[PDB]
Amino acid sequence: LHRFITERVVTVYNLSEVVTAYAEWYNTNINVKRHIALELSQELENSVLEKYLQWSPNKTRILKGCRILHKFETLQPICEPKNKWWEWSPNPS
Amino acid sequence: KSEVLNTSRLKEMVNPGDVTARELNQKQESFQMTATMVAASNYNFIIDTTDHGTWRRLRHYRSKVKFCHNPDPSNPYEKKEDPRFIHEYIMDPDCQNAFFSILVYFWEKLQKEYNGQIKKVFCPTIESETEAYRKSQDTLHRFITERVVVYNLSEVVTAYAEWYNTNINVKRHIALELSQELENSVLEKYLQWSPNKTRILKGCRILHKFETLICEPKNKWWEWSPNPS
Ligand SMILES: Nc1ncnc2c1ncn2[C@@H]1O[C@H](COP(=O)(O)OP(=O)(O)NP(=O)(O)O)[C@@H](O)[C@H]1O
Repeated sequence: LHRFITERVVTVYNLSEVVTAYAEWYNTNINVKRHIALELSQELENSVLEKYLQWSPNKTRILKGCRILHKFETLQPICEPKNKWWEWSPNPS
Repeated sequence: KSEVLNTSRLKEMVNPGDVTARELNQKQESFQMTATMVAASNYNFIIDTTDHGTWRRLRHYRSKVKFCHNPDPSNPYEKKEDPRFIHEYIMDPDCQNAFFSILVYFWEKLQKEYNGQIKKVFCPTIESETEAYRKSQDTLHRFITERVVVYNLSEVVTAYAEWYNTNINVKRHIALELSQELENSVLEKYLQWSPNKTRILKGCRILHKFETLICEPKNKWWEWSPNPS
């Protein structure tokens, strides 16, 4: 999740397209797996998105600062003992 | 992760019903089942039902604490975790005896106060957070409030299916039940009865991207508090 965050993102873009984008990114970058969008919302609130956190008129806590990407668009904004280590060394060891 | 309950294997369990299960090849005596049930998780419980039969034998609550070894102050919902409640404090006989005493005392209190009826006892935090969860987990209302403010009915069910998969998760639905719940939902001011013998709605908008329109004890809460408690 954080790899996708600080790999593809640097309007509010809603959130369904966001979850689908993360799903396809994970399928391509990592493995083909289905993600339940509610979970992705919870970890998105848990991830670094509070600065982008916003609200929608349809009663939807929404995001901001969104950078869309679907192709090659790129960025588009200690020590050692003498001879006895088993001697346990001093208290710091 | 979060899983759905599918409303099977639940009402039967919630109700104390005797059952001649087990002994598939043979036959195990019908045994009466009577056990208090508790379900907790770090994730969400997906529910898929609307019948009064369901949503009536259920109770919901949400915790408001968290224990950690770095107890940052200024947050009342955070305390220094004790890495000792688990590795010990369980095998000690005396603590178990004390807990058993607490349980028997509470059962005696319940029996002498509410005559054994757990439904009659009143908790405002409960039966309010529960109906708050009821306001959720009912995705049809969310779809209606998100996408619609005659288009027939196949379009409606397909729109609900695509919305659900996108908003929640790719899941399969049946058009008939969705329609009947639509006449069971807040659509009757729009829903009508066409002369072509096809129940349809009216004033239907299909949005695509953005189309606009109590008390505290002295020091002993186990004193049962006053009668309202
Ligand atoms: N009232 C309390 N005072 C102090 N420590 C507590 C208290 N209640 C719980 N703890 C500690 O906080 C932790 C409770 O977390 P807990 O819910 O058991 O974790 P979990 O996610 O369920 N799985 P696990 O971390 O293995 O226990 C344990 O380490 C307890 O010892």
